[PDB]
Amino acid sequence: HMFDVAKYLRRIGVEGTPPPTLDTLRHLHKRHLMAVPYDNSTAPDRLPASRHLTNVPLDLVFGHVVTEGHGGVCYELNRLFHTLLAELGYDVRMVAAAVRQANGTFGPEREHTFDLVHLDGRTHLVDVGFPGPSYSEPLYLSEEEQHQYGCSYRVTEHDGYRVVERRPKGSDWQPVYRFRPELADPSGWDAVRLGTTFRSRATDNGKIVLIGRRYFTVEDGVERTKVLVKADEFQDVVDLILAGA
Repeated sequence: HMFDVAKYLRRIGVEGTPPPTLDTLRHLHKRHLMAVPYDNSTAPDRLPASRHLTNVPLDLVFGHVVTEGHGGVCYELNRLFHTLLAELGYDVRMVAAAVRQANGTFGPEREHTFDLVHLDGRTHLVDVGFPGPSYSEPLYLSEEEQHQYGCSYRVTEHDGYRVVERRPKGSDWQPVYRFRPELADPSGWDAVRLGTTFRSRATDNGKIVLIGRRYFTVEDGVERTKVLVKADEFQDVVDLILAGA
């Protein structure tokens, strides 16, 4: 249906129309990640012949994710969330990032679409559309260490990029993705150009992530992983992710 703030807030379990503050932004971000899973399983079905994101109507994505209760990918979840935050009064700017790959390199420059919010003289990173282990509440755009639910984060500067880095318990710092902050754009969503399944969502104190058979959980910063074998256990994990919280 047409984009509707009240319907979206109900979908993510947020009461009323909370005020346009940092406390509200933190709550909206965490609730969105708990309620709306990342899921790329049908993302190809929604791609536009023309590869311009503006050719995918926002109401189509709103209907899939909000009305029908399904998950989506970065340029679906963060596109919707940008619109929600703008309607709630925040100064939101779209940004794109290159994702750290398993081999340690970074992928294509604008592969991962997310947002920044400038509020009360400070900038926060907002990302409700990233499959892997990452921040459940907004990060400050700062190299200073930030701590949430047992994990540490920092946003360092390297070679003209800002790099989001994460450190869980017992492990070293690892980059998540990198972006050029000066390319942020209030209207950037309008300019976006477009086999393994990725599904994930946040929990109260962490995140659960399924990439193919690879099941990752983090709880208060303590990570556990398991390569799932059994079909019933695999389906139970999919169901748990997609059910939201």
